[PDB]
Parts: sequence; structure tokens; C-alpha cells
Amino acid sequence: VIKFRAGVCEYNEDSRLCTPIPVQGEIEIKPNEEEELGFWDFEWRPTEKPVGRELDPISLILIPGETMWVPIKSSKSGRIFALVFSSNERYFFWLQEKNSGNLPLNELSAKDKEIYNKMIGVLNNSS
Amino acid sequence: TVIGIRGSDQAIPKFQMNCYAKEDAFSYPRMKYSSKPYKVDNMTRILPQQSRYISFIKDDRFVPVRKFKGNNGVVVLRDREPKEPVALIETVRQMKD
Repeated sequence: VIKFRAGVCEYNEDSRLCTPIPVQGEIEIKPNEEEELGFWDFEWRPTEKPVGRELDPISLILIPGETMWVPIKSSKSGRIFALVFSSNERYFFWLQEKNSGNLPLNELSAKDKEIYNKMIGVLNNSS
Repeated sequence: TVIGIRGSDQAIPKFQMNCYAKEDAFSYPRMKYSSKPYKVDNMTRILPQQSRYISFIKDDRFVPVRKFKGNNGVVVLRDREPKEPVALIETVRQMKD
């Protein structure tokens, strides 16, 4: 599946966060769990130490077609996966891999250049 | 192997339970019972016997129900006091597994 670098943070429906929130692993936005449905179940798993945490339902369901990648718009600190669906359902995936530095004009977040258009696409991709 | 393990999912808290054997973990390649603390009980050489001149400390968090079952390989200090000190230890398992 298309794979991504983050844990599964506190989804943080509101009250912008990424307080430390372990769940250190790789959450992977992927075509549900069957690799078929437009649903993206966000595949989380360490080969890592996530301080014994998941905060993910074995992977995180996504309602397709209204999913936009909010860059980390409503900016707080470094990266999270900021999946803002209804601005309620918002699913945040805790930044673990921070690479190529925090970069502007992609996510405005700690890990973007790769993962931004990865997260951009995977939410906006046809598959 | 002598490795702390747990009577639970394993924090691998390791300790050298220290009851003395005449030391054959010290009898081993380069390249009896004094009931005194044995030097070092954690993995390596041991012996099924040099196992069995050693006994646990009760004072750690974890204690076996079997009163030093006597078998190095089988390890498993049974887990009496988790989420605490006796720290944490891991393995390639814990890495991948």
C-alpha cells in the first residue's frame, strides 16, 4: 500500500494538538484494509517503539471524496498527519519521522516534501 | 539463556539472581555450593547445574511461583510487580515481534 511516516496521534477533533502523543510507528493511508474500497484505512504499525500506544482502530477509516489534506493548516509546531474531514472527524497521525526539515509551502509542518504530496495524493488519489 | 522475562508479557527485566556456584560460567573458552550470591546469573554460560546453585532475589518486582524452577533456558522470572521499576528490557523480538 502507499505508506507514510507517522504514528496515529490523538485525532483531535478540535483543540489543536500534537502534544507528544506516542504512537511511534508508520501510519499508512491505504485503500481501506482490503486494498479495494475507496475507504482509506490508515495502516499503522511500528517497527518502532510507540510507548505502547496505537490510537488507531488497527488502521484508521476514512470517508472518501470529501477528504482534503489540510497541510497542518491551523498550524501547531511540527508535523502531524492533519486529515481534516469535517473539521470534526479530523484525524491526526503523530509526527514520528521528521525528515528534510520542517519545510514551508507544503505542509507548513516538520515532515512534508515527501509526505505532503504523498498525503495530498493518497487522500486525493484515485487509488 | 538466563534472562528476566516475565510471568507476563516481557519487559525482559534482567537480573543476576546470585546464589553461588563454583564458577563454571567462569570455566569456559578463551580465544561448589556456598549459597553465597553468585557473581553473575544473566544469560551466557550458566549450566543446568550452575543454574541450580543459584536462586532468585525476591526483592525484584517479579518472582517465580516455582521457586527457581532450575532451568536456565526456560528463564521466565514470573512477573509480580509491573509498570514500575525493574525497568524494561527488549529484544530483536521486541524490535520485530
